[PDB]
Amino acid sequence: VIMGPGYNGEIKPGTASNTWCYPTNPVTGEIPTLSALDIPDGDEVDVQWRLVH
Amino acid sequence: GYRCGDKTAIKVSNFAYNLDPDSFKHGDVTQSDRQLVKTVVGWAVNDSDTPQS
Repeated sequence: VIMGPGYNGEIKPGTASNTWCYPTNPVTGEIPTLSALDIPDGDEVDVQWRLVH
Repeated sequence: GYRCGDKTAIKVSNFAYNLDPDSFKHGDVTQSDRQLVKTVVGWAVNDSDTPQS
């Protein structure tokens, strides 16, 4: 059993009426990679302007 | 209690000692007897016929 902050978070052998649980088939939380945003060729400032607007 | 055992510590260091002249006190004053430091002797000779000063 795991105890609360008042108990200083102690983990001790025991039992309780509730229980922390974890997915048996966890999902990856990796950040998806999206399709690239293509900016037309141009001057540096123009490209930045198109990006930030 | 939470994090009991992480007791606060009070550290003393960097001691320095000034001096207060106005705090002066003295005990019994002892004065010694007069002691002869030095002596010079001489002769004043008058072989004339009148007193000389």
